Amino acid sequence: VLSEGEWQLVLHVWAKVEADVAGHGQDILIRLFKSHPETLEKFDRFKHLKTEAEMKASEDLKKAGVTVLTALGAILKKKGHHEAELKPLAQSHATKHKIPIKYLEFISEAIIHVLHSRHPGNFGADAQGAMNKALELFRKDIAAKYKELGYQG
Ligand code: HEM
Repeated sequence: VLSEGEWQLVLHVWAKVEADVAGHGQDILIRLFKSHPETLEKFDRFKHLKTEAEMKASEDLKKAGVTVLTALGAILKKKGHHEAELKPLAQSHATKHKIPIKYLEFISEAIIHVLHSRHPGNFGADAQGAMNKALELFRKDIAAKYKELGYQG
């Protein structure tokens, strides 16, 4: 369970993301797909993209980035009270997309990498620790829902 002070470090860096969610989403998805190319195979719409240049030019990838960060933003703003937000996400990601918890770990690593690069003003050691705690809480609660839904993850 996070402290309020931990949540405030999460939400202070998220406010900087929100200056340009589309730009942050492009950097995070590109870092994910470069670090773990197997994750790109889950995306029928743009799994054909071969290069970072193609990824940066993809309007569909930019929309995916906005969607992921907006949904995660809504979850973080609940400060752990995210049961309602996680239900539909768990069901789609378990049953339709088939996203293992390992891949949620990979995108968490991508988010931390991009925030550390972009936001040294709001992403010092304490803030990164708070964000890791919030993302570990998210993955713990998703993993519990995957199990309820019948997915090994
Ligand atoms: C912070 C983690 C994540 C959040 C908040 C998130 C949220 C979403 C949302 C809101 C959607 C659209 C509605 C839906 O289908 O449920 C979506 C779609 C999807 N997500 Fe995620 N997601 C996350 C992580 C992942 C990861 C790591 C992958 C794959 C490696 C993944 C694969 C997909 C796919 C394949 C779609 C459908 C995209 C399409 O049809 O073009 N998601 N996700």
